[PDB]
Amino acid sequence: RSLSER
Amino acid sequence: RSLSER
Amino acid sequence: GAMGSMERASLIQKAKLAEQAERYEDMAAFMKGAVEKGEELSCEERNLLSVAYKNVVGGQRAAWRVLSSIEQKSNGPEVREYREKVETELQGVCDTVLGLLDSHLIKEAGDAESRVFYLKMKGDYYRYLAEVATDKKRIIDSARSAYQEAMDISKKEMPPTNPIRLGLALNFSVFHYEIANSPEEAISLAKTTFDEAMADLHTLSEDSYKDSTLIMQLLRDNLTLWT
Amino acid sequence: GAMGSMERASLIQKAKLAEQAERYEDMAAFMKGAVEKGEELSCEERNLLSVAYKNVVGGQRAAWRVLSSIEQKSNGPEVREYREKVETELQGVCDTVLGLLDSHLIKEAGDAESRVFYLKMKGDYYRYLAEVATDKKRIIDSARSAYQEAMDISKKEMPPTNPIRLGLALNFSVFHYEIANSPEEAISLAKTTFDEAMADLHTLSEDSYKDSTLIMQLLRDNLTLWT
Ligand SMILES: N=C(N)c1cc(-c2ccccc2)c(CNC(=O)c2ccc3c(c2)CCO3)s1
Ligand SMILES: N=C(N)c1cc(-c2ccccc2)c(CNC(=O)c2ccc3c(c2)CCO3)s1
Ligand SMILES: N=C(N)c1cc(-c2ccccc2)c(CNC(=O)c2ccc3c(c2)CCO3)s1
Ligand SMILES: N=C(N)c1cc(-c2ccccc2)c(CNC(=O)c2ccc3c(c2)CCO3)s1
Ligand SMILES: N=C(N)c1cc(-c2ccccc2)c(CNC(=O)c2ccc3c(c2)CCO3)s1
Ligand SMILES: N=C(N)c1cc(-c2ccccc2)c(CNC(=O)c2ccc3c(c2)CCO3)s1
Ligand SMILES: [Mg+2]
Ligand SMILES: [Mg+2]
Repeated sequence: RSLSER
Repeated sequence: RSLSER
Repeated sequence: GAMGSMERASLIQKAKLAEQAERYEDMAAFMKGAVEKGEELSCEERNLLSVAYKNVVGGQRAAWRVLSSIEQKSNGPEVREYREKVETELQGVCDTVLGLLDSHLIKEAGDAESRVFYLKMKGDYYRYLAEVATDKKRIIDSARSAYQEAMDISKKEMPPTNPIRLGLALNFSVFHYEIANSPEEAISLAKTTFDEAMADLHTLSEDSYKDSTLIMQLLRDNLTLWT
Repeated sequence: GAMGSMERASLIQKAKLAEQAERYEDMAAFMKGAVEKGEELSCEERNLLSVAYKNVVGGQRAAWRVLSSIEQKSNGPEVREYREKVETELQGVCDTVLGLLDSHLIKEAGDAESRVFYLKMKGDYYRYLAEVATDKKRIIDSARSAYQEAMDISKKEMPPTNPIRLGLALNFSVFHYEIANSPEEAISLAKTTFDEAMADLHTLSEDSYKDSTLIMQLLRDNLTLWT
């Protein structure tokens, strides 16, 4: 899965 | 701290 | 109960789904619903009940410890107020669990395996109440009495490697050390428990050996801290 | 609001305590109370609001994904029912956040920094709704429109290294790839964003450099997956 702001 | 069942 | 309209089998299935989803508040609610149906909990179901409430109260205890530490260093009303809010929520969960045990899991536990499991739980949830109490004296005595009854039965009816017996002795030893100001009792219990399990490992299958040695590790870790 | 009787300053202080205690549901409730006082949120307070709801919806999304995977393999009513329960709870949290943004955080955001922050949030919470929608078409368009308005403002009013601008572009690129079936748009946005930030690092202090390169890492990780 793609990574969002974290 | 002491360790309980885990 | 808001779970009164759901079938027992559906509550158990949803508790297992909630565990996989790491939804422990939901898991606990489902298992409370299953208990309140009034029938036996199997070994698997007792484990589900215990895992659910352990995770719920575990998060509350961790939060309470953070807030209590901040409150201590501060010595406005906000830290105290919020610590008190979390404390009240934690006490409510413990009271809920103790209520399930008293009405009527323990009295309906018709063999040693089930009675020991529930009495261990009773000791644990009084211990968690004791952690935040100040009255604390009464709670400590209730925890010790439940643990000791469980120990007496377990020593008569289970082998020294049984994982329920081992986890009971582990948690009673933590009670002695951290709650009851009885570190020598804690050391004596953890050491005798460890040694008697070790001498019985030769009787076990590979799988039971793994069960027992896992708890033995925790006994060792505490003894290493305490001595 | 059940927080209407608490002072704004006390709500902010308790949100910070809840964060330290990892009590994110409490944190979100406190920050909803602070927003509903009707005054500006500072940069720090906007970060508190975002962290709180990101953690709440994050746990819901992770649970929903576990349950949806189990439901798919199964193809009784229990898995579907429980997935639907979690889904409804998730939608409710997203609707709550979108309601705070629409009444009246966005219209009252009187500078670019604050307006971009809230429009990014609006894109994010429509994106989370889109993940569970099937109607999905309308939600996708609402997310794209909010993200694009935020991009337009951010390109005019913030430097290419600004971490709010970078995190906006990162999340819009995830929207394109995972939601909108636009992987080429995702790659183009992530690559231009990364390259333009890189060429601007020379203007930054050590601390701002750290802020920017942290988000740049996430752009790199996605581009490595996508190409
Ligand atoms: N769904 C679950 N979570 C479990 C289901 C069962 C089960 C399943 C089928 C038959 C009988 C029981 C479990 C058995 N219990 C453990 O394996 C265990 C191991 C280590 C440990 C604890 C528990 C407590 C902390 O330390 S747990
Ligand atoms: N009589 C025994 N020795 C066991 C019998 C069963 C059982 C009973 C009915 C059906 C299927 C299995 C066990 C299942 N295992 C546990 O419940 C368990 C394991 C590890 C552990 C804890 C609990 C707590 C601490 O660590 S153990
Ligand atoms: N007050 C006590 N009873 C102890 C005193 C000492 C001691 C005495 C003289 C010098 C240094 C230390 C002990 C040594 N430590 C252990 O023996 C130990 C034993 C068993 C065990 C674990 C650790 C983990 C699992 O099982 S124990
Ligand atoms: N209490 C908190 N959690 C925060 C407080 C502040 C703050 C404090 C004082 C003044 C201005 C702002 C933060 C600033 N924001 C970050 O540092 C940050 C870094 C990486 C990242 C995110 C945020 C989102 C995911 O990726 S966060
Ligand atoms: N104009 C800038 N470049 C900044 C100004 C301030 C600020 C404003 C008022 C008071 C104190 C500080 C910043 C605080 N930092 C963040 O809010 C932050 C940092 C890292 C990060 C995110 C947010 C999200 C993704 O990763 S940044
Ligand atoms: N469809 C595209 N645009 C790409 C096609 C190729 C390619 C072309 C021919 C052969 C093999 C690969 C690309 C190579 N990968 C990167 O260039 C890359 C670039 C920048 C960057 C990161 C990764 C992380 C942060 O910044 S990108
Ligand atoms: Mg019975
Ligand atoms: Mg304003």
